[PDB]
Amino acid sequence: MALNLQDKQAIVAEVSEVAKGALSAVVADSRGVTVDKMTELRKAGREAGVYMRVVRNTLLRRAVEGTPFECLKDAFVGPTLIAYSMEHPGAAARLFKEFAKANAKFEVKAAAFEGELIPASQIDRLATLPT
Amino acid sequence: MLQPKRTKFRKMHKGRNRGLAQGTDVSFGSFGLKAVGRGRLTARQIEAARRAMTRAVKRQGKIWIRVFPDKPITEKPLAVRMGKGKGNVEYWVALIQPGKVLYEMDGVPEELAREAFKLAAAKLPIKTTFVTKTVM
Amino acid sequence: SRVAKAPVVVPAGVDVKINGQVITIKGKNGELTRTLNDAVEVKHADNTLTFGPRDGYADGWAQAGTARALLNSMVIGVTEGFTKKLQLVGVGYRAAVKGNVINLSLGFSHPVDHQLPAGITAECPTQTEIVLKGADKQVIGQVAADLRAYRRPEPYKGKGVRYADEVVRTKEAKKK
Amino acid sequence: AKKVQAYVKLQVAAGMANPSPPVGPALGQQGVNIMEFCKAFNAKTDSIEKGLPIPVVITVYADRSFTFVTKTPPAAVLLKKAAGIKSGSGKPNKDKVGKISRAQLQEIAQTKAADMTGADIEAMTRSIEGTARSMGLVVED
Amino acid sequence: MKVRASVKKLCRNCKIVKRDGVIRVICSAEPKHKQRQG
Amino acid sequence: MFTINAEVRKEQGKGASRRLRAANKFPAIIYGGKEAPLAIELDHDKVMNMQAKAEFYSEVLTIVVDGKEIKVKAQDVQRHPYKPKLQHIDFVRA
RNA sequence: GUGAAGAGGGAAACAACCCAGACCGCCAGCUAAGGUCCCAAAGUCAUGGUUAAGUGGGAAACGAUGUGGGAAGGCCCAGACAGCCAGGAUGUUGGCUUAGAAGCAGCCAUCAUUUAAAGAAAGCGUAAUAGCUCACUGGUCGAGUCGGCCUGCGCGGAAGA
RNA sequence: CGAUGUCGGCUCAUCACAUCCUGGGGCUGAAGUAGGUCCCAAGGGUAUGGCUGUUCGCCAUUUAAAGUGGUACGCGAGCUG
Ligand SMILES: [Mg+2]
Ligand SMILES: [Mg+2]
Ligand SMILES: [Mg+2]
Ligand SMILES: [Mg+2]
Ligand SMILES: [Mg+2]
Ligand SMILES: [Mg+2]
Ligand SMILES: [Mg+2]
Ligand SMILES: [Zn+2]
Repeated sequence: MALNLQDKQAIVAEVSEVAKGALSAVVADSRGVTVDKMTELRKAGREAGVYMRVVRNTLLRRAVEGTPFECLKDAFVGPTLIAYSMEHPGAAARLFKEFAKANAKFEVKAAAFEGELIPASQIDRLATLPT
Repeated sequence: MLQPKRTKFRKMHKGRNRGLAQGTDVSFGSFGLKAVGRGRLTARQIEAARRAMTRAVKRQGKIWIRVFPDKPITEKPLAVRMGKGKGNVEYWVALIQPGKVLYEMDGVPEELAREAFKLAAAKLPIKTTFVTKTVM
Repeated sequence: SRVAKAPVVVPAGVDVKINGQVITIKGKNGELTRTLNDAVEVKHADNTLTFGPRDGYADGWAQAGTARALLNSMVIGVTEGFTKKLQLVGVGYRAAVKGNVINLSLGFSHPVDHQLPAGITAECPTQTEIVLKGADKQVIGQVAADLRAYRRPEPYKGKGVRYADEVVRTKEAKKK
Repeated sequence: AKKVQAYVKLQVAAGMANPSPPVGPALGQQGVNIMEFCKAFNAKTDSIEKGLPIPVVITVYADRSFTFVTKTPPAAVLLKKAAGIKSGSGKPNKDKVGKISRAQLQEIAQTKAADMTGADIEAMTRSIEGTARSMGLVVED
Repeated sequence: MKVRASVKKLCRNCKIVKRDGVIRVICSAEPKHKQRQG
Repeated sequence: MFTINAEVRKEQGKGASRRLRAANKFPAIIYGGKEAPLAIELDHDKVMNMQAKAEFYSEVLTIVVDGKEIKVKAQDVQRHPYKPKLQHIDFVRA
């Protein structure tokens, strides 16, 4: 990232991740612990894939032509840097539960957890996981 | 009708329109309409622009008319020869020099003032501009 | 200036001949020649084309963008070509192409025979719509425009000739 | 992008029309566009009915433009139109309500099913009767 | 086409073009804002 | 805190003032009651952009003249009748 | 002041405007206004810029991404403006005089959350229905870009025998 | 003012376009027919009678249309009076 030709490398390509999006995982854990950073991504590759990444781009002007194909489920998630992750492989699978288990394994914070997708609604913590 | 009452003399010389304006600043209001041109400006025209002024807000704010005609203008009637007296007065104008603050107003947002001043400048006959109050 | 500052790649070996300022391109499906406006110099960087305004012409920055777009369209056409499709909506409209002559029955009094500029192929899979394919974008667009011009879409029932992807706004009889 | 996530309930109490007074800058904080109530609240919805509430799926998107769907009035108030009472809960032993017809109840539940979802609309129907009993509005056969 | 001496963007979709030394307004939304001269 | 450099005037009169004002510079004056009044000229656009700040008449200004720093306060200003330009400002040593 | 009572050169021609007051002669020279490509004597002079309109070589209010220049702005590598996006959360059948308006006639004017975009006007037409989009944030190809102020020269406004 | 003959008619005209018809287009509160309005266009064409001195106006009947103006309110060394 040196110029706008590298601004380029961030203006559609995750369209491939958002075209069939069926989950929203968010967390405000700015703690960059090495052990957890090969935990979460490795689990992504272990269950779903390498489709999600480490781009913690969260300022108020990032994610509308962010996920532009579906998922209002993130559309209001934008305070201090909050990671984003979707899920293709099998609609509404169980990424969120192991994310919450890592939060139980001491991720620092997760700003405004709301059980993002499949209430089509507010706070409720995604009680049912329809894998 | 924006006309003087009890004028000392019925008719007045044509005079000259020269020099720069006096009341160049905005005093009563916050936004004023300052004339950058020159020339007489008729009480009928001030009435039209004032109607447009209060119509743009439709009720709002405080306005001030800083210009009063107090200058009779005579017109020789149709089909009458020159001479044989000076014609009767027909309307009253205000002599406007460049820099005079014609309209002034406060109590409305500045952009809304921009629009109202444009609407009345459409009726006015001389070039104008929008000016704001300054600390001086 | 961004369009001008965007060299266009060249596919598998389409023939490219720059004889001064008259660029000739020879694709696997067609051949196209075009003399460039004097303000632009275009060079072959062994896999692409680069564009530069000549000093002394104030319009070079604008002209070179047009030149780049034009040569890109040319290379795309001589790579695979363009295709325009028209629908003749409205009861009583028919179309059919023999050779390079397309007979239209839009119902005036007499059928209208249109001659193609001989580089553009036509086809009618269904009788109600026409597909015309070409090796040069300006000419295929011109011929499509001429086909439309006979009966441009009336905005009252959609009747007439229209492009497939163009959507017509209707209107009301407003009383009855 | 924005399909549906962040769902609460707005669309405050229901008589006659033209926005302005009651519920303003509360919305006014953030951006739903301005006169957005005379093409589903002065030129689309009511004359199905004119006074009492319904739920309406209301929203604009990030370019501040509206679009709506419908729902069915909650049983807390729809039976006020149905049976026509001004009583309420709070004193069941002192102030209680009379009976309501089951055919009328099934009509209400048919509108309910048309304006909601649920695998067995019949299994969901009896919850309207249960709500009527909970608020003290007697519904019988 | 309103052939008027003061052309202005009548709505959001109006666009100002200087075609052959004259100023025109073309709107893709409604064919009633079309203006000329100005 | 506003600091303006300025060069002493050499010519006075209507002609000299208009010649200055035709070159994006306007004259001004420094006086302090018990001190010799000082004629000055100072660049137009810099101080015109300084004008927009309401603090211009509020805080104490620093006038730099031939290497000399003085602290003053803006007394009064006379402006062009119709264009937003300044002919002349009055400065009090303070 | 000029003509009247003043000739001469200039403004095509043109008592009054500009320069200049004819005693006479001269195939001598220097200048005034005004000019120096050709008619027609003298610069197709030199230097730096402006205009694309034959402006120059008629004319206003008003209008505009024409173009040149100056000053200060916002916005941006927690990446800007435009492209494709998908665009559409809800106790409203809001106190309307509870005949019809029911996201765009007149109304009275403004309680919120979940909480990156989510302020009771902007338009198409339907007694009144449905449906799509703009003041809006942004995932690749993008960086210099967004709108104002001062101005110089230009464009339309501009139809007569 | 040691003259510059005039209102209307007749005959003969001619020019401008701010177009009445015919011609080419937008836009529509343009279904079609018929319109409304605006832009381009001066090639050609652009009534007959009754009344009145009348130009004009009114009326009757036509016509695709019965244009508006300039030309010493064209035209008396061409006519009438
Ligand atoms: Mg043309
Ligand atoms: Mg004398
Ligand atoms: Mg003389
Ligand atoms: Mg633009
Ligand atoms: Mg002009
Ligand atoms: Mg014409
Ligand atoms: Mg005669
Ligand atoms: Zn428009």
